[PDB]
Amino acid sequence: PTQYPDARLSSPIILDQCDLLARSLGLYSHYSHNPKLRNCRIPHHIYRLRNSTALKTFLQNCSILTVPFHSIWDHILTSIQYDAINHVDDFKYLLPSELVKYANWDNEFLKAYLNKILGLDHVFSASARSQCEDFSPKENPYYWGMLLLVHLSQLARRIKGQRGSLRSNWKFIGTDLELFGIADFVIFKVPVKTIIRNAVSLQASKPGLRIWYRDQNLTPYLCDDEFIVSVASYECFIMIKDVFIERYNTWEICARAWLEDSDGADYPPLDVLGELYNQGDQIIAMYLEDGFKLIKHLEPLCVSCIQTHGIFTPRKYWFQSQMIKSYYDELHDLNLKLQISDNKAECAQNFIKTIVQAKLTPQQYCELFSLQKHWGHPVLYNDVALDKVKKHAQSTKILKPKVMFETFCVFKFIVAKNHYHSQGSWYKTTHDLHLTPYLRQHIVSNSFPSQAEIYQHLWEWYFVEHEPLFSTKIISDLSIFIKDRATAVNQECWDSVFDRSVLGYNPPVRFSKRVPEQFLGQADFSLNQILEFAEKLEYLAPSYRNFSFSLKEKELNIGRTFGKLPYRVRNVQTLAEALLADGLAKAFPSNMMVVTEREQKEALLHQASWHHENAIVRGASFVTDLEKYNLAFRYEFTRHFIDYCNRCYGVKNLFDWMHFLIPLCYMHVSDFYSPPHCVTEDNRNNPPDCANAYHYHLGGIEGLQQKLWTCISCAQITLVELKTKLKLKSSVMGDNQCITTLSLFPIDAPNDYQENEAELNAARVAVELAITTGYSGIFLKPEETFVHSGFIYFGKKQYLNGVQLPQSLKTMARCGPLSDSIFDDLQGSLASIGTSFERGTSETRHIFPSRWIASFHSMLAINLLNQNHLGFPLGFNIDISCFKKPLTFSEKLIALITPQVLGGLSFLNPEKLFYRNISDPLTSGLFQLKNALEFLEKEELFYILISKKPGLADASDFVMNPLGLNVPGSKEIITFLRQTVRENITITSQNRIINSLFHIGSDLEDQRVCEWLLSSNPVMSRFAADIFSRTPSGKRLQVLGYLEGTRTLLASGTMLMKLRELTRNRWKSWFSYIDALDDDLSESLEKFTCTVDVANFLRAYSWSDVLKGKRLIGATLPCLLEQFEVKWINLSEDLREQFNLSSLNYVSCALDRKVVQKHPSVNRLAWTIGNRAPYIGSPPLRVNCPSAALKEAIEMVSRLLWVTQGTADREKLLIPLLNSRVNLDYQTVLNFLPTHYSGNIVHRYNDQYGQHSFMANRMSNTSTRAIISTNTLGKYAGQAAIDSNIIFQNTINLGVAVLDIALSLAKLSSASNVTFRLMLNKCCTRHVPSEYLYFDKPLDVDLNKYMDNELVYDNDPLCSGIK
Amino acid sequence: MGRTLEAISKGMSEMLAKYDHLVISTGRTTAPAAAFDAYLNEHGVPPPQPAIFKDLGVAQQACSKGTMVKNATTDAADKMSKVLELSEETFSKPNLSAKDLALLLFTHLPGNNTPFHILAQVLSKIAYKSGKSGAFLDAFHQILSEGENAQAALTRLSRTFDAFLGVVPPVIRVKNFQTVPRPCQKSLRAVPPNPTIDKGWVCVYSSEQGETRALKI
Amino acid sequence: VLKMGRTLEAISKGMSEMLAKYDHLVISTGRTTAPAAAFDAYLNEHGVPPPQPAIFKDLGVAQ
Amino acid sequence: VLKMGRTLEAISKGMSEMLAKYDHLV
Amino acid sequence: ITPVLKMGRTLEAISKGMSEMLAKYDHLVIST
Ligand SMILES: [Zn+2]
Repeated sequence: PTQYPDARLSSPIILDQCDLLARSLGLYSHYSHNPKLRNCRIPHHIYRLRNSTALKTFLQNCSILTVPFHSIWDHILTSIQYDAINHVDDFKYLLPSELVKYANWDNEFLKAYLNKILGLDHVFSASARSQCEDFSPKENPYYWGMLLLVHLSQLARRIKGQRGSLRSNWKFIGTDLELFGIADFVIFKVPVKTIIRNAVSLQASKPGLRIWYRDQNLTPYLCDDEFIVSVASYECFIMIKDVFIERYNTWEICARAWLEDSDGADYPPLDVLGELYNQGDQIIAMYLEDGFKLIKHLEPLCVSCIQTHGIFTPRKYWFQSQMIKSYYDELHDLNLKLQISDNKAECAQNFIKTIVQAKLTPQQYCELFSLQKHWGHPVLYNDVALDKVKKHAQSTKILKPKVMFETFCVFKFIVAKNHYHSQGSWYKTTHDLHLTPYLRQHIVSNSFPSQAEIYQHLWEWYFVEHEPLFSTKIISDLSIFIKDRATAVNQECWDSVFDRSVLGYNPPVRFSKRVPEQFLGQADFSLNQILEFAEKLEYLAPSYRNFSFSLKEKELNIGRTFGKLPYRVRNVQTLAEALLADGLAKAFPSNMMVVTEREQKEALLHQASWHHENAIVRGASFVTDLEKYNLAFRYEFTRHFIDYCNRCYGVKNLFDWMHFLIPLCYMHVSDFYSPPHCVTEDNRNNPPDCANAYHYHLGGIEGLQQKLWTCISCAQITLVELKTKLKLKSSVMGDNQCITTLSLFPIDAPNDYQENEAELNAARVAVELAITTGYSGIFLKPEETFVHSGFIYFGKKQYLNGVQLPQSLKTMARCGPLSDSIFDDLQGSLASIGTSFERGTSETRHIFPSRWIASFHSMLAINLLNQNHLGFPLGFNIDISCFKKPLTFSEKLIALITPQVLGGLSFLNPEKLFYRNISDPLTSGLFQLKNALEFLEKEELFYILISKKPGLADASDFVMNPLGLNVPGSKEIITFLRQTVRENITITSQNRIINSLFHIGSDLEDQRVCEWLLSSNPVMSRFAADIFSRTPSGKRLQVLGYLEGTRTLLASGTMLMKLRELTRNRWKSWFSYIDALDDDLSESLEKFTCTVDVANFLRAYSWSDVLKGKRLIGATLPCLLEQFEVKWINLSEDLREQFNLSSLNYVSCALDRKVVQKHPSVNRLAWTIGNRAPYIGSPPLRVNCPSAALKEAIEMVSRLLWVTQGTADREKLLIPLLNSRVNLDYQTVLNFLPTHYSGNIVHRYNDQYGQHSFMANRMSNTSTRAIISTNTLGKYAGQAAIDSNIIFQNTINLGVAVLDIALSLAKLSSASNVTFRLMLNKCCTRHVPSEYLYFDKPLDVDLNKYMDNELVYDNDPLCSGIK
Repeated sequence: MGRTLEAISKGMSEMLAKYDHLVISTGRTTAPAAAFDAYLNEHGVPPPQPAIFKDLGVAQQACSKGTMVKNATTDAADKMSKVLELSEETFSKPNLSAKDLALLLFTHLPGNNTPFHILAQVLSKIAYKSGKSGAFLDAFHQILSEGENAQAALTRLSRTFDAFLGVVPPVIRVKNFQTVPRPCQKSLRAVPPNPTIDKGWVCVYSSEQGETRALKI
Repeated sequence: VLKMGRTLEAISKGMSEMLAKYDHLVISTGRTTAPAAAFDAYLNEHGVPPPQPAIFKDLGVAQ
Repeated sequence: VLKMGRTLEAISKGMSEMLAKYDHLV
Repeated sequence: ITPVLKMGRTLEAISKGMSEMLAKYDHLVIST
């Protein structure tokens, strides 16, 4: 009940078991390369499917032969696209016309809202072509197919979910392409004539079929039968559904953008999309799985076209040349492997030519880069996948001792230098001083040598030895073990992961496997006991010598593997990576880069100077791949780095686990239906090498020692920097590493000369790095490496000469009706849509095309779940069971308008176009609701919709949700299951840490602490939440959150009935507003006019039982869009025509006229950058290694001291809280508190300890041309400024966002300027007097019970340096 | 003797560090020279243990005495020598054959089997023979960056690029004039006295019966 | 003193020769390095060869 | 001149250890 | 004071170590 088949595709596509279905139906199929499957006995749960009568009539008049899945892929897509309109009666519900109607209404609403906010009428006009109801049905080629596959995919999820009944099936009959779904399989059925298509034979028409039938007269098997069949899995069908949804969203966004702008829109035109989509489909049909080798080239080709845009230098075309040459090489291989004539393979040439010959702008190429997964994914074979891994991990390397020696010495030097600049002194050396002369007179005088002289005396660092650093018995988090992970089984039972019938024998020993279920099963779990396990080399026992691979989900290569270890070896790996990430990986900056065109000139001159202004700095970068490093590491290279780490931590043998253990295992893939080719019963203990599996892996594996490998990479880059004497800055993404070389020029230098010389210097560095890594066994491949003066990857974004490029489609094309939540929750789906929308707007400049898609999918979720919910019987109609009559359009609309904080279903707040972090969601929600009801003309419903009956909530609910209301409808579904999860923990747990944390009387402690935190005379809920997060109750809640995402723990009939009743109750509360009313509350509310007064009254009334007559403070803050209004001071003459207009305290904003870079022209504001940076304007003791417990105790002491009065009795309130985390007495703690004694409690709490937004939710190019000045807002620029509602960090974000949104579509010039001001309004500003919280009673509960938990308690808080 | 003693102290310390690092790195199983040679001669492949060579060139030449056969050890050395050949003026520079160069030009042209496709084949072959393919590619790219299409670029390169001055068009053997591609039929002419590429004559079609047609672009 | 002059003249020649040779050395990796290290670490810690040591005999390390 | 003697003795110490390690190989 | 005499004695030991290492290099390193 809790878990269902996945809504979207997340698993590799494996088609081994299909071979077993075809053999039981009498058909022929050759998906697998494994010879075990040709003659094994069929597993019973598959062999029994041949008895279903529905499947036998579906297979009448079919041929004995079948075809693979992709050879049909082409015809499947075309047939569903053109035939889906004749089956509207199948999905008559889903009400398609109503989806379009709601989306159109939402765009009109948002246009009205933004016109009112920006202060200009008519900024946004009417292209009557996008606004008609018939636009999308008539002009989008994927509309009807997408709706049909949404319906069919829900049916398929239901059938797979049932455990196999032999009568549970679904089918779809079309003009072509009949479908049939049974337990795990889907069968596609197409007429033979549409595949032969006037050709000599079947192989003549589709040459890719020669792999299954080499050259055989197939006509005896195809004359008497009209149809042919392909067998596939449920994942193939889900992947098809995903492809239709992605293509529909992409086409709709592009079409609407091109009607909005029509001169330049940052999206590829529709001609290019139609061509690429058709040609990729044909390539896949013709070349089957391989086609992905050609299609995999779309991304590098887009990058190479972007790179050809700056000032001409021949090197700027080299990457593109390399890619084109690479593309045809692949083609030449494929054409000889399938014996394809040149005239047959025109689709491949058309694909490359369409990309190159389309002359798009850099923005359109950057968006087209995002269509990489719009053709589906390939079938994976574990033997093809492991041939590559085996070859790379067993090869022999040629290494040079001098290079290895020098990079090791640089490693030790980096560690020593970071220690000295951190603690102002040398660490305590224990080696003889005589051996190293240069370093001795720097040690005796306590000075550190300069960067310039380090290389000459580099060898002396080999002899340096010292005292241990980084004590081991403390790690910061200690909650990384609880988290979910996949593990392998122990070596006694390594066969148990395969099928008994495919194997051919019954394994003697049968095995649980999950990490959350095995962390709870381990009876002791010390942290010192893991250390002891590693130190004594206990793992080398025969029981722990198993390792198994598994393949990755959504990629286009032949298969990438991630590895799985036994449970206790996984603990050893986790502890080692955490120790390294806290202590020693801190000395290596792997993300030191920032984009150089956006950096200040003084900082560049200081950083790019070798030693220590009339100089010019120009940078150039190149990109290397870190993925290919893992298999190339050998022990001869890494012995020394590992040994030095062991010494630095005092431990011995801890960091050697991977190189000692991995070469002793048997490497294989744990696929349920593909055991190793050659394993038999007697052969089982020591099996031999075959195509699947092998012995003696000598390199690393993808994620086993990531921290150490990144540190070694940083050390070689520093060595190269010493050798070439050029300043370098390196940054690490998930996969790529970008290196920037900074070079200095005189003032009088031609621009062309600088461009050429900067690239030459970057190339010297690239050559030097290639040699340095080649002599370490790691080979950079110069063909996939480019050197450029403008192109960079910095965050997860791409920049060209400092101009950020859009990447909106990457996130907006995956928008859908359903997400992965519990029991198919409606809020889960709507919340997923809302978050994807807010990220999507941050990465583009067109607003309305994405907003239409988000609104469309929201209404679709409501309709689909109303009549096809998986948790109910097949046809159920939730609305009829609840309200005794179907819902109407107006009722669904009103639910989707009401904000979630008020108990509705609206997750697309327009204010999030300006900034993500909103100070107070209640006031902004009330502002939005009032505007929407004024647009809808139903202005009398405001006080009816906001005044709902309060529920029944305790004090703990109010502490967990400080800023919300007590309405039943705003509550999430997980809060109803948490109570069950906790119960299973007290039944199935043997872990001592968990049993001590969840002791017998923990519920009473939570209740008592929450009641006490709300017992101050003025109640402050933000303070209560901050404190509660750091007491042991907060830790208990965090651990609950980690363990929730599990099975048979959350799951454990009557559970189905509990969930069904909850769901019906939630639907009644969301979609009925006359049922929930307090006429008294509405009568009381109608008098107020400001939104702040309304929020205060609602919070007071909703929580009356908890508050007991006391008054609440520190929660209500004004909405910025209601506190400030935009007034336009000066607009140039060319913008007055476009905006269709004819002619004290404030913030002032203007547009900077000077432009630094631009791509392609100066005609749009988001195509250019400037000079400005408006965001930059806005402890006596300290321990070296503070644990998490000490950090949280310090925060609690700080907050509670700052809230109370000086003449109070502060110590007795602090002891009961502080005694539960650390062992310090009261007085010692104050020695670590920073400076205090300045602030105004109500106002200064929010800004001191609140969570703010540091920027506007727009692309970052506009901020570089904005001149914001907050000096003119009078007495608020600390007189009455520290004592007001205004937050002066948020007015800057608002000013940048208004400037960006207003000119998002305007056509700019060299003569255009803009200046306006944000004016303060009097209604919302309040004068909040300084007020203290008075606790009349200290906490009376024994919180001192956790001295045994190291997860909660710090027994010796200060054992590291006092510093 | 202070200087002649201090120099020896520093050099000895450095020598000590380097050779200590080496022995720890490959220790305790490395194959000495005599055992390495014996195993290689008797088996035909080097042992599965680490070994130390004097130079990279010595490693490239490690093969069985009786017959010269490449071995995993030799391959490792050849890969590394190709890396050492890199220079920083030609890092990631495209190396293109005459056939390869033609494919790139086709990718930039519109249509199919037009006169410009034949012109691209002819120009790429002539440029590669005279060793000026890299300069030819850079000139083409420059004209593209100025803002023109591939067709104007090819015409301008035929006129001005140095390798094509005073070069006679090649001769293509065909069965008849129906064999020439359909889009190129309209451009056929009669053979001029002294055809040359820089004046606009691409190639010469000679039929099976001695009839010659000249392609003009 | 003369014996010292001659010993120093021998030592300087030998040291310069060793450093010049070290500049050009190159090594190749093998598959017996990490297993040999693991075997030695286990004897140092416990005094006996590791359990199911047959694999180490196959690699030629257990000795 | 005392520093020279000490340095020489330190160098001799290291030579003995590093010679033992090489003695293991051959 | 013992150090000067010790230095005189040691140079002979250092010469012996250098001769032994020149000897070992000829057996370890492949030079065919
Ligand atoms: Zn107001």
